[PDB]
Amino acid sequence: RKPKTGILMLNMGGPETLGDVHDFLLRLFLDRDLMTLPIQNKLAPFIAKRRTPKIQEQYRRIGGGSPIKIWTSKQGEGMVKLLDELSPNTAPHKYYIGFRYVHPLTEEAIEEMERDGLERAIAFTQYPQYSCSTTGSSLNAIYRYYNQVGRKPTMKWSTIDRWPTHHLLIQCFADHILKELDHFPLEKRSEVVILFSAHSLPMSVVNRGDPYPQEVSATVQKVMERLEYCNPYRLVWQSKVGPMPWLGPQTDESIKGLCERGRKNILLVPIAFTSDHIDTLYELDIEYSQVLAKECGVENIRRAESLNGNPLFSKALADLVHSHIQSNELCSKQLTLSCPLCVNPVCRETKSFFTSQQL
Amino acid sequence: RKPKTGILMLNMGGPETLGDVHDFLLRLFLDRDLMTLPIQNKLAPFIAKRRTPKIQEQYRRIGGGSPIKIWTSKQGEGMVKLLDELSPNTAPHKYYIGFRYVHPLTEEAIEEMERDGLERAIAFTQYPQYSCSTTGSSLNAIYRYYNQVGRKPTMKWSTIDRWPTHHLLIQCFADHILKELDHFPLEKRSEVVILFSAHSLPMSVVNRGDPYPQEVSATVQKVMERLEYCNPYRLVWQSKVGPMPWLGPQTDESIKGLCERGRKNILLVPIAFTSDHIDTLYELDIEYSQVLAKECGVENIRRAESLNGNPLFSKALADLVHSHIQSNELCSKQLTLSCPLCVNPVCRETKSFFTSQQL
Ligand SMILES: C=CC1=C(C)c2cc3[nH]c(cc4nc(cc5[nH]c(cc1n2)c(C)c5C=C)C(C)=C4CCC(=O)O)c(CCC(=O)O)c3C
Ligand SMILES: C[C@H](CCC(=O)O)[C@H]1CC[C@H]2[C@@H]3[C@H](O)C[C@@H]4C[C@H](O)CC[C@]4(C)[C@H]3C[C@H](O)[C@]12C
Ligand SMILES: C[C@H](CCC(=O)O)[C@H]1CC[C@H]2[C@@H]3[C@H](O)C[C@@H]4C[C@H](O)CC[C@]4(C)[C@H]3C[C@H](O)[C@]12C
Ligand SMILES: C[C@H](CCC(=O)O)[C@H]1CC[C@H]2[C@@H]3[C@H](O)C[C@@H]4C[C@H](O)CC[C@]4(C)[C@H]3C[C@H](O)[C@]12C
Ligand code: FES
Ligand code: FES
Repeated sequence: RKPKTGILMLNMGGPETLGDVHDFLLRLFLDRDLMTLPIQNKLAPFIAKRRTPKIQEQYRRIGGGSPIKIWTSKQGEGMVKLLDELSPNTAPHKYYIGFRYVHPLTEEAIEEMERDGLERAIAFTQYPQYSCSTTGSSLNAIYRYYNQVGRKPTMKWSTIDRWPTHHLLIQCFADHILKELDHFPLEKRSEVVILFSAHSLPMSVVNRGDPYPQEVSATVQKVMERLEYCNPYRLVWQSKVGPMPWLGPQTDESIKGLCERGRKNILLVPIAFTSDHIDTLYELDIEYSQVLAKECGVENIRRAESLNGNPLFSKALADLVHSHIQSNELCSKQLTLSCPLCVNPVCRETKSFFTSQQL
Repeated sequence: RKPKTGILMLNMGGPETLGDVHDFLLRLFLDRDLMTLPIQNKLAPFIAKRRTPKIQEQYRRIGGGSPIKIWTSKQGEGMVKLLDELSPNTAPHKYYIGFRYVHPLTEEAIEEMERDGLERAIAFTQYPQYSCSTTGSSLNAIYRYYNQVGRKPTMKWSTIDRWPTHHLLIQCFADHILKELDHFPLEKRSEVVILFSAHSLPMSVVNRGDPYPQEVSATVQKVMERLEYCNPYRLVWQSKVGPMPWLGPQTDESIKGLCERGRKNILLVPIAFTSDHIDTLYELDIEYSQVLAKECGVENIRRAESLNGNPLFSKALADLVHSHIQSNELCSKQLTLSCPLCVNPVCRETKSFFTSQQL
């Protein structure tokens, strides 16, 4: 039976093989929204050519590529299974992957959705916490696709642009934290200090009103409440690159710091993303828990499992979508407010594309 | 009946009159908890004599000095009435005011509590969101005192060192917001944008590990939940001074930004303090809502009323203590963890002072 309701799962994406590395850097650097380069159409391809080795090396050290497609899919399948059962008048459901910077590209997936002749399309970001650099960008990609192509959308669109405190999302996190706690030696369970590590931002983006830091902060608190404050915590930020100021403290600096001060049992909890990817498999597990931790005198260091294939995250996804359909919401109230200091003419356009949709 | 339990309400303070402005600044600049100035004992007396006229002129602009004590007092009487009826086991309850930089000073308050022969002393911060510049500084004073004085405490000690999301505190902010939304023209209510405005911290404090941003953000979220996201929002930060980098967006920049983008209806909600003080009556109500937004084209800017005399906030305060007392805790789990990049030797000592009280 032909697909009625499409769910576009948005994520930035990662290179699947080492061969996909160059074209991933290229799209990243060609993007005027993300970075502003002099002679951008000449520099981007050369900067990418030069950075490819450094980055292949990173995927090399985790086994040759990203797994976000495998997990994103596995999540998709469970979601659809559930929804067709939760919501028959909107069945059958299909999921589509819209990676921002690798195949299948956002623009490629939208192309398929229209082709399948769906009635309703739901843009569903896989970042629980909104940032203009992530979700903002995927949403812009959609507006741009229909502007680019110069035709109207043949489906009734909407978005779940954020959901940083979803009750089941909160649960999956708590369960993974708890069960990982049970893996620390009993004589240190109480001593365990928790570091919620989220992808950092450049200060210039923060200072502009990006809604991310407040939302990631919102999530941490909700999880800690469910844990009944069983251990102390901190929210720290990973992934700074280059000399400019970014939001702190730095996940690494914070690891070293605590070690120097005798807090040698650190559990790392990846709160800003739902699946494994480079930020956990290389940055946290290798460059931090392996080396760093070795040269700082660490005792135990562990990393709560990413949600990945946990069936409860499946439920979370179906629940969100289901409720979103039950509410007739077109986008969060939050999306209707662009960052107070936003330059970038397109943000308004996108916000209008979503609030203006038919029905 | 002599007092049994003593409730030390901690807060930074503000000059009660134009004449108190000098000593207030002199005491801020002498704090090794906040300012590392060369030859500090000589610099601060100068840097005060110098800044004093600027600061006086501000208080003038708001009637003549700080309302902090008037509100702290009242809030305190209400809390005690209720406590005596909620927890009669703790016998008569007395409230003491410990301001950090004006009389009655924490030091003075501790003397008075001592020579009252209380059985129990509670260090209650009047800052729901913990920062090492606010609550920490108050707590360091409690320790520093009993250490300098050579004696040891003659009464059981403990702290409610934080409470960013206490449900009655949430009810109060939401209640004032709703009330303030009824003062906008009907036709503009849904178009009202909310800015929660918290006193900012310098980036170096944020980057060092400070709890504040994550907690403030927690509060914002709970408050917006209760309001069921009726209007869009951002969390923004006020009161930057000097040339160094601070956590933004600056609140002023945000007002002016929203305004330039045609979001010309704004409701300021001070979310990190529980009374009027200089930051609201001058900064927000006068430099921002009067001078600034007038020359920017603003249609309506209001400010949610500070918690002040709200009887329900009194209940909140009593509610926090009754629970603190019944649960027997000495402090939060969060206090038992210092900033990962903390460089201040007293933070260890102060934590110990609380984690290790008898009973
Ligand atoms: C390290 C982090 C912080 C530093 C270094 C800090 C420094 C200051 N705080 C001041 C005043 C103040 N700070 C105040 C509440 C806070 N202050 C806070 C965080 C900081 N405040 C937080 C968090 C607050 C509560 C939310 C208030 C209410 C005043 C009143 C100052 C005045 O003019 O009376 C002044 C006056 C300086 C001047 O010359 O104008 C300085 C320098
Ligand atoms: C670090 C990297 C150069 C890689 C290398 O020399 O190995 C450069 C090239 C493009 C840069 C990015 C772009 O300048 C855009 C961003 C602008 C912000 O103010 C800094 C971070 C920001 C996200 C940059 C981070 C980093 O410096 C990048 C990624
Ligand atoms: C891959 C490259 C690092 C190159 C280097 O270390 O030399 C980095 C530098 C800035 C990065 C970007 C910034 O972190 C901003 C975005 C943050 C998201 O978590 C991923 C996509 C996101 C768009 C990043 C893509 C990619 O990881 C970039 C472009
Ligand atoms: C600008 C003013 C001095 C002006 C004068 O001498 O007349 C100075 C005096 C003490 C300063 C503070 C001290 O330098 C200590 C802090 C150091 C941080 O890097 C910035 C905030 C910080 C809290 C400063 C803010 C601001 O620059 C202050 C308030
Ligand atoms: S940059 Fe955030 S809305 Fe445009
Ligand atoms: S500065 Fe935060 S604990 Fe010392």
